[PDB]
Amino acid sequence: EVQLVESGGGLLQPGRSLKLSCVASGFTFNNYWMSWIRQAPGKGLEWIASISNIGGTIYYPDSVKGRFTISRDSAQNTLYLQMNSLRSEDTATYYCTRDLRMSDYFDYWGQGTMVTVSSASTKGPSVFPLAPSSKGGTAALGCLVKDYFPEPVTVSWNSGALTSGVHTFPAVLQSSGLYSLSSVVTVPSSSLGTQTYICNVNHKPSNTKVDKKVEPK
Amino acid sequence: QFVLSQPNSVSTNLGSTVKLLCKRSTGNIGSNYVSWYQHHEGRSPTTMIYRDDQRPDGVPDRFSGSIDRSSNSALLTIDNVQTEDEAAYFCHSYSTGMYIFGGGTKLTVLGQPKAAPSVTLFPPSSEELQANKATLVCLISDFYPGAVTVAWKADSSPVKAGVETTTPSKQSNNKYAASSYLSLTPEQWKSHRSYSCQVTHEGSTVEKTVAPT
Repeated sequence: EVQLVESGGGLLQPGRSLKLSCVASGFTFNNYWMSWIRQAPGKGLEWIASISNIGGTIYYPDSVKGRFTISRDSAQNTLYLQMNSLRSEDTATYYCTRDLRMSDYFDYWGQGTMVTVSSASTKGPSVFPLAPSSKGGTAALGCLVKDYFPEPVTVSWNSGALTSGVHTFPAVLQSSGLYSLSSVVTVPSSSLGTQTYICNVNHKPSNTKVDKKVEPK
Repeated sequence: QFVLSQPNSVSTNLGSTVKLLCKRSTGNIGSNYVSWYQHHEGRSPTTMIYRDDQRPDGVPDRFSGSIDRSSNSALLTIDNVQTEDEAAYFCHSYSTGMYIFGGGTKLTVLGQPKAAPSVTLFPPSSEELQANKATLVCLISDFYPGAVTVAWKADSSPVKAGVETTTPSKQSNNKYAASSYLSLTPEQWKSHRSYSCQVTHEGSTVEKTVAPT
């Protein structure tokens, strides 16, 4: 059966370069056209490149014209996308497709390869406490995990002994290239005078661990 | 050359029927072939409809493609909608070495009653203020369907800078949650009487306010 497995990609810097790979198998590689489609996070699908089956005709939209170069190796059943002079906009998940030129549609899609392009480098988070506020009789407390890179961050509460009502929010991507997320817990408001709430933040990419105790005000 | 236009989000119920449209800006929708693709989060897209109204093997019979020249648009039709059909659908067409994709329509399969957002607003921590930084945290939870917009106000005036809001994310109980952050200088925070976070959900807004300690 048709298989399109993509490799390459990763984390880059503005103005740098990358070459993506798509290995093809399960069909006769030289018959079909090939294309690259990307989807930036929180965005729709966007067509990037299309090459003939012979490397004969090659179409590019204007957003990436002259920056990307699509190629193919018949001997190795491989489709390539050379991305040069990368930008923060080009951060997306890149999909490799087999085309059927006769019908104007992509009948098979790859697994996808993620490309990140940012001017950040590894950084541990600054963890601050989110002192409680109401929800009365039910209160909400947490701790803010600010300005880290890259993902992921893991948070547990009271070393995992506290799980009831724990909700760790997905991180936002800041315009500074750094991540921020929050982990909040909801608890009976009565227990604030007696219970100790400590959030254990773990950021393995920078090997940083932070424990912050959340007190009332 | 042209632009394929789809609605942003449509929602239906189980077993019911929905029609997803893909109008074409200029020219005739019947000039070139139309293609439909289903997309799940963290998942590779699969082709659902090719050559205007052909479905590949394995695609369920519920899915069907059509063309309506009266509106110069195409339609993807889903009968007897399932929970698994909650996804994103993209129409596609080709013309003169260009592959035109639509904006996509996020199909919501309404499997529970509508829920109003729970909104909690945190001021900057005292510790953060001493580090010469200040962040407001607006946590939005327990709403369905999962699409909200957030607006921040300083005193009573709209804030046009420093706002970062997450895309809504599906919670454990199949409801959705999102979060919003406002970055300030400590002097900004202390200078205003209050800051407020407004969450609009199904055209009805919930609002919470905090003020410097």
